Amino acid sequence: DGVVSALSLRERIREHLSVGLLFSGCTGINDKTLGARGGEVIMVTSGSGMGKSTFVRQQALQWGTAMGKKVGLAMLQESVEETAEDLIGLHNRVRLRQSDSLKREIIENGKFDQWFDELFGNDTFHLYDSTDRLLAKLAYMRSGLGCDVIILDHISIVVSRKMIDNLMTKLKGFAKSTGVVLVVICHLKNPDKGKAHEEGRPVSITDLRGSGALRQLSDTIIALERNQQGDMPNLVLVRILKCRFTGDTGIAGYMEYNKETGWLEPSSYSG
Amino acid sequence: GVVSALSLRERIREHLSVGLLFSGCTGINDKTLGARGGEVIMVTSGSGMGKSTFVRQQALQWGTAMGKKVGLAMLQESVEETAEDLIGLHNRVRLRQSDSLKREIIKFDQWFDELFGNDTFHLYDRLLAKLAYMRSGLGCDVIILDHISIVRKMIDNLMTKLKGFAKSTGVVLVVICHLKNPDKGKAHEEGRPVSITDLRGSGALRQLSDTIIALERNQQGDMPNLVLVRILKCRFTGDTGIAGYMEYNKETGWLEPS
Amino acid sequence: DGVVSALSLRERIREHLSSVGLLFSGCTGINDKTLGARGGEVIMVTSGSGMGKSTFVRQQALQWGTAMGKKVGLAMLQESVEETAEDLIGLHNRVRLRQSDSLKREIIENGKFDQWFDELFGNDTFHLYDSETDRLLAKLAYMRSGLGCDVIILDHISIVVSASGESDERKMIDNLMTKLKGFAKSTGVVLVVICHLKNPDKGKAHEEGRPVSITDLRGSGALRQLSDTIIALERNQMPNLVLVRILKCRFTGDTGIAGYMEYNKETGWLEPSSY
Amino acid sequence: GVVSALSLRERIREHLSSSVGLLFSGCTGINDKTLGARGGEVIMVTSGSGMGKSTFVRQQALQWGTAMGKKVGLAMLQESVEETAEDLIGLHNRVRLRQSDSLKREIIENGKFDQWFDELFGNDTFHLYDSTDRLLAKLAYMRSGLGCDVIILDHISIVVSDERKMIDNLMTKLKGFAKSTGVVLVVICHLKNPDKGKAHEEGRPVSITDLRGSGALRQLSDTIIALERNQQGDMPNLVLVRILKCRFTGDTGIAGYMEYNKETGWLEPSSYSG
Amino acid sequence: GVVSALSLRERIREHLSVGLLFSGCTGINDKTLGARGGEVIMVTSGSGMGKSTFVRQQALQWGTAMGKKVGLAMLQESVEETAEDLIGLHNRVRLRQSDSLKREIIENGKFDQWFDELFGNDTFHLYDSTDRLLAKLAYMRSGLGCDVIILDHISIVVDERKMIDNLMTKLKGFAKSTGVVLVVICHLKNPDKGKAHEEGRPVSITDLRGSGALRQLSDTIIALERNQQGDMPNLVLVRILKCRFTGDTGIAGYMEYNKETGWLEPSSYSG
Amino acid sequence: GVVSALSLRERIREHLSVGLLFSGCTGINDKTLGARGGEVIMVTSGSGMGKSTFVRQQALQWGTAMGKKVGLAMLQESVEETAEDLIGLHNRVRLRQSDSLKREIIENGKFDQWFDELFGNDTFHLYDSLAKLAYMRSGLGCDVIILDHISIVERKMIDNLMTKLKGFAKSTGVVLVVICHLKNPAHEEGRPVSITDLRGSGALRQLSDTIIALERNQQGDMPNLVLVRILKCRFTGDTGIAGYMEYNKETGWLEPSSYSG
DNA sequence: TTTTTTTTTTTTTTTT
Ligand SMILES: Cc1cn([C@H]2C[C@H](O)[C@@H](COP(=O)(O)OP(=O)(O)OP(=O)(O)O)O2)c(=O)[nH]c1=O
Ligand SMILES: Cc1cn([C@H]2C[C@H](O)[C@@H](COP(=O)(O)OP(=O)(O)OP(=O)(O)O)O2)c(=O)[nH]c1=O
Ligand SMILES: Cc1cn([C@H]2C[C@H](O)[C@@H](COP(=O)(O)OP(=O)(O)OP(=O)(O)O)O2)c(=O)[nH]c1=O
Ligand SMILES: Cc1cn([C@H]2C[C@H](O)[C@@H](COP(=O)(O)OP(=O)(O)OP(=O)(O)O)O2)c(=O)[nH]c1=O
Ligand SMILES: Cc1cn([C@H]2C[C@H](O)[C@@H](COP(=O)(O)OP(=O)(O)OP(=O)(O)O)O2)c(=O)[nH]c1=O
Ligand SMILES: [Mg+2]
Ligand SMILES: [Mg+2]
Ligand SMILES: [Mg+2]
Ligand SMILES: [Mg+2]
Ligand SMILES: [Mg+2]
Repeated sequence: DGVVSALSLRERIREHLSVGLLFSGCTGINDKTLGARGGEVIMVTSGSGMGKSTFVRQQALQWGTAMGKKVGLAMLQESVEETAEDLIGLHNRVRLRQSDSLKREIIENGKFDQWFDELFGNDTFHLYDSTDRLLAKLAYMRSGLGCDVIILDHISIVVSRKMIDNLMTKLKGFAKSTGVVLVVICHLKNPDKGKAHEEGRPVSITDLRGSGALRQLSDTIIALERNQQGDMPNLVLVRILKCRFTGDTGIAGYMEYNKETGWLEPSSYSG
Repeated sequence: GVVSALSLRERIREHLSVGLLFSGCTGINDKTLGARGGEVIMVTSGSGMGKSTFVRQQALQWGTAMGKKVGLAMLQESVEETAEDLIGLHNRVRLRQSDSLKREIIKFDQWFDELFGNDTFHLYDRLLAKLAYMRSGLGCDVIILDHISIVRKMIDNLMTKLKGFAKSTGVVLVVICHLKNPDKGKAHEEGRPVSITDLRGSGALRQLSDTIIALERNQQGDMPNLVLVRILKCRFTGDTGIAGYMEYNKETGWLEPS
Repeated sequence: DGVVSALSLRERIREHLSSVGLLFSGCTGINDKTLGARGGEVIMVTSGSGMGKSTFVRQQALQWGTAMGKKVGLAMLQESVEETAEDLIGLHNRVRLRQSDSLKREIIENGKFDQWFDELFGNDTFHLYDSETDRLLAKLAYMRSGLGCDVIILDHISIVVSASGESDERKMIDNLMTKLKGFAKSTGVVLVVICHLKNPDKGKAHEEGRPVSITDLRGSGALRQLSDTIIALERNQMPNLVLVRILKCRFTGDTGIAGYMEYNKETGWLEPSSY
Repeated sequence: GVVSALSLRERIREHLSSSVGLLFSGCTGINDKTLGARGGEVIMVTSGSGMGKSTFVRQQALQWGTAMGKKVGLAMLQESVEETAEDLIGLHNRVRLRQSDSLKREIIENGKFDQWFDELFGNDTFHLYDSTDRLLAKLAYMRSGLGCDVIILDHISIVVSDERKMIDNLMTKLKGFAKSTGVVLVVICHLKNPDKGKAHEEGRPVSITDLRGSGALRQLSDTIIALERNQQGDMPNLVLVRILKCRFTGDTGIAGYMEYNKETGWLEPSSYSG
Repeated sequence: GVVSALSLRERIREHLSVGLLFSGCTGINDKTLGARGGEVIMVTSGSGMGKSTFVRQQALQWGTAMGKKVGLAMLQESVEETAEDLIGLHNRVRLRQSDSLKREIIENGKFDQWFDELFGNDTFHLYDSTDRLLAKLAYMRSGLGCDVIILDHISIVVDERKMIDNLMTKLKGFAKSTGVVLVVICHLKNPDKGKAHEEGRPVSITDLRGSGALRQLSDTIIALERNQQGDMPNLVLVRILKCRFTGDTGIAGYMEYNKETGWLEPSSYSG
Repeated sequence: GVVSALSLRERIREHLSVGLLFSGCTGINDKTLGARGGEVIMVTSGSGMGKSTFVRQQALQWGTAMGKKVGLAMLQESVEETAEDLIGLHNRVRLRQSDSLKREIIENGKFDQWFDELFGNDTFHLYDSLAKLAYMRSGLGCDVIILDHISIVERKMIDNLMTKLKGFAKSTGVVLVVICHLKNPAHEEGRPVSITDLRGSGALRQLSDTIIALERNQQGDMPNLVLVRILKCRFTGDTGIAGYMEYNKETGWLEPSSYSG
């Protein structure tokens, strides 16, 4: 029997309480959800063309340089060279992959190796090269590397309803046991009336494909909106949908994109 | 049954002129008349409506004012977290969010032993054998089971087993499950009224229970701290519908009516 | 184990950012925003019915098989191999060969047929295809591996999701699309996809100049999530002034109205307009 | 099976001098921007409920059967076999046969019925079907077995009776039966209910997405012809022909006008200008 | 069984060797030419405008005056009510609206004077209350050998769009190649703006509620209109909406309702 | 299942062996003349405009005054509440609205002076609030059955319910009076309700043999003035105004009036 | 053989 009375728990609470990881850009988030904590499963939601991976790659950068924590990326959507070059271009403030005038410049100038060890000289970042296999690799990332942040790029091609229920229960048990700060990306569904999500429609908590337990086992959900064919396609609206630790949800802040650099930077906007 | 008018003279005379009670929005036990022995109680709402917080408040008010043994089954979190939340709820402090106070109080043992000087509560980290042990060797009068979605026919057999166990013992039992995904319109998190159809797994959950309580609030709205409570079923009374209103009282954490 | 650390990955990046392009034709704004087609992308071209979603594709296939020397493969499933190989001859020779009976017999008589056939198909560049979703991908691999095609065009994806009998069609489109994207990322071939648009709810039709949204892709929601460029064509039947909409650019961020084209009922080329 | 385009020197040649259109009747504005009807060319005809589809297609079947020598097979599902046969006889002899018991009793006693019958069905040009995968099997029995040049189907809404997947599979099968076989295939479908305003039978101009059953009917059809008239208005015999889709040429819009004959049943090209 | 045109040399000659005339108004018979074997006739109006009474009158006229066997399937009311209505409306009275007159006809033995004169030559068949309907109608048309089959209030028989569509397809297939006039009664949906169908709204063809299969499979469509709130609640208007044999639609004529004998007579009111 | 006309030799005479009247306003029996077996009477007004005030009054005048075995199936409340509603309505007092009178009537022995005069001869029946309404007719024998508040009792369900209740009325010899409501707009100011102001679907008016609408202008000059309008009558055809009735606030009753309108 | 969850396409039924 593993039943424990309330009296014989005095030390286990006293040792227990002896904020967490903050966000970068849209500074109303950590003002609202008080940042991520060890043992949380986070969902990032938008449509295609909104820049979910662009948002999460900045968080991968800022939690590996300023915080020094062991950050493990899981780019199931793309290759490791593309995300490595995007990290180099984001840290070095100048857009790398989306320009050809500089790709041949910085390789013959000799400062490629200068930019490489400036950000990968530590043992911080760990990439993944493309269910049971993925979870065994995450267990190796947790044991054999000591990762503190794990980012998972795309969950829909992980499924070739119950296969998402089993996956989300297994991921929640993994984050409960190991206590790793986890970010998991999923997409939105197709609405049947009115505008789509990509033209400035506010996203409700229903809009989760595949199954319905994506909102039942995750600890917080961040959504991003932006009128794509609009008067400005740069201003994003960030919306907290759920928070089990604080509870306060809604519209948090507003960011612009800064097309030369690529940094999601906060913008003042009354309404 | 078909009601005739032959043997119904002395019953109607009773119509002109309970057990454990519920705390907060007091038209619960004014309407369904509290908790009774041998019942199976369901509190089902949307994801994030405060099911666990409401049953945590009721587990507080059924263990101190009544003194009865309270056996929890919090298979969603750990035993220290729900204990810190109960200590902060008794001490009127949002504990697990106030980071400076957590190291300021460590009077910590003073607030611990004040509410745990008895052997009242019994937490938990097969499961029916554990519940039978909590019922026989410990004298529990309230048993709460928070998560049952991972614990059709695989849920129906478990519900038959729980209903037979409750009828055989005679203990107050509260079991929590979630709601299904609505198809058209808004969701339950934006003010949609919950019907008895919306229960995941199967349909025996409404046929083998005794009362169902639902909560609805506008989570993406102006007031995310104003629920509406709805009784959906009560085999003893029958009075269903709107019960009351609770605001969360952010500073403290007590669901208080207004 | 494939958990490659970020420090021991320099050389690969050394052979990555030195060794892109392959510009479109007919319009300039398509090459400004999307910056051409790349090895390993999926470019999707959408329209209504009879709106010219194959004419722009063949006008792009002629420029990418002759003016740049790339080997091009055509999985055309609407049209047989006898018509789409006959439209290209008159297009390069700037006429409408299929829509005219006189010019057909004129190039029969004087012997100009062999001259026009050898000027176009004198180089081993265009590899066609004629017409169950399992053998099509094997034929695409047979085109890419041995023959070595750079731009492969999958015309009319709706036939392999409709003639294939499935109870649930959404998972069929999702699984076909993710296996196709996996093939395109594995072999690194430029891939063009043609799909249709569904029935709208009310109002105008897409064949009457309705401004198309990204959510109107017919069949599933897996079409817009695993494509890298979405380009839409919109006219009003001036039944020849078509506008082009970049609905989703993964690589860059410039989306919106790209440009304007004009179709020629004398030659068959999509010239750019000026408005 | 993949092929290389340098082995195609003998087949593109053979296709180049093989392909000959069948000219429409009733309006010459149809033949100018469609150039007729070819092998492997699914032609859709639609109108409102009872607005003149079967009369038009039966006249087209008469003109393609007795004036151009083309063997024609029909699959009429609305009516009986003897009814459409007597309708063809009465329309070829320029009378109104079935709508008059007096002429039907008149021609059966003086023996001119056999004279009207042998001049049509002497050469054995028409073939009929006696009332869905067995349907295409019998159509291939008609085509590959006998050898008619134009196959007409009517009233496809019986054949599909989740309707959308069924009619999508049916439209793909009919397109595959038309293409790469060598037959013209004529298909008739209906319209759905409108949202607001006036009805399709009261003179509303029909759009392309009004084809009831799916939107998979307008993506696999080559030529789409829509007939529309006002049966309650001042001119209830002035049909308007609207070409909605044309894969071969691309010109869409109003072809012209046709005027139906209240006595002989021959809708003929009128000269009304709006 | 692909049959060529040569094999109909003897069949067409047998097919050349008949419209059943409508009663109540001769304006219907001029632009319909009656009804042949395999001729689906849809009869509609608003709610309570006399769809059952007009079809009951035609069931009377086609049975006792022309010798054609009529098989009714009245589902609005039961068997005894429509039998009393047929007897009272052949004897030109209002039978059910007079308690003393129902009681008198058994005291003087004249009940068999009105039963024998009508129901003796087997010229009628009834039906008491979807594939259990057609299986009995086929027995009504095969073994019994009736000539006009009548179906009342089709909404009892019926997502109710595929159901009414397959029903109308089965009824059309049962009518064709059998040789029977299949009278079918349907209804009309709600109006949207202005006045209602019970106040005399000019009905359109697309108001046949349930599907579009009620206006695309019927050979003849007859609609009735009556302003029961205006000046004359005894003057109905008859509108032919579809005729696949002749091709004339519009106002067929006016019929005057008589509030004494239960009959409606041909009226001569002009607009 | 096929019924010829030869086997109706005596069975039409079997139908010759009668309607059931109405009360309160005499304009109802003038143009409807009652209700036999197989008749459905839809009675409606706005949601809370006094449907049950007239329905239970007719059920009272049919049960204790004309001997007909009235059975209600009130599904808003249980057995005891509507039984005490029948008692307090028959004894002309506002029962469930004042604690003083309910306090005063329980002790002075005027309770069991009221049970044997109404509920003693087992006519009134109720439901334990398909397989039950057949036993309510066969074993019990009650005929005039009322079902209320169909919004708890949105197109397929109401059509299937109305079709099964239509089939329950037919071939039984039973009078099933069903109550429904109106769609939202103002209906509380005397707005003329046509037959199109139903809600749910249009399948209600297709099977309802008789349709009765109730109007009242509770916001004008005299709020206690109501009106009854027949909308659909399949037995006669005469539909329209029954007359005027006046309501009373202190006793809870209504009287037929003849105001000049 | 009997249930539950979930995604995308077309046709008719109703409302502030
Ligand atoms: C946030 C943002 C991104 N962008 C551009 C920059 C990048 O080129 C691109 C980033 O979007 P992606 O991150 O590539 O798209 P996604 O991950 O959200 O969607 P999916 O996985 O389904 O394909 O969008 C803008 O133009 N404006 C913006 O505000
Ligand atoms: C009711 C309410 C709760 N909250 C907080 C309290 C909790 O921390 C959180 C929601 O209550 P929880 O009880 O934690 O939600 P849950 O247990 O039902 O979630 P799950 O379905 O995954 O089991 O939000 C508010 O902030 N405002 C409110 O009005
Ligand atoms: C775009 C365009 C096409 N056309 C003509 C030329 C094209 O050959 C003809 C249609 O040919 P397609 O380009 O093949 O038509 P489509 O691809 O849009 O339709 P489907 O999906 O059925 O294949 O339209 C014009 O006349 N003007 C125009 O602007
Ligand atoms: C077009 C037209 C038809 N008519 C009449 C006479 C024709 O025989 C009749 C058309 O009969 P059909 O052509 O057989 O009917 P349809 O194809 O339009 O529709 P459906 O089969 O679905 O019912 O309409 C005219 O009188 N004038 C006209 O201009
Ligand atoms: C025909 C007609 C009937 N009436 C009266 C007497 C009829 O019995 C009554 C109509 O009853 P029904 O004929 O039964 O009404 P209905 O069949 O058109 O519609 P539903 O079955 O949906 O109710 O109205 C008139 O007042 N004027 C008339 O012109
Ligand atoms: Mg992405
Ligand atoms: Mg919980
Ligand atoms: Mg095309
Ligand atoms: Mg026809
Ligand atoms: Mg009727």
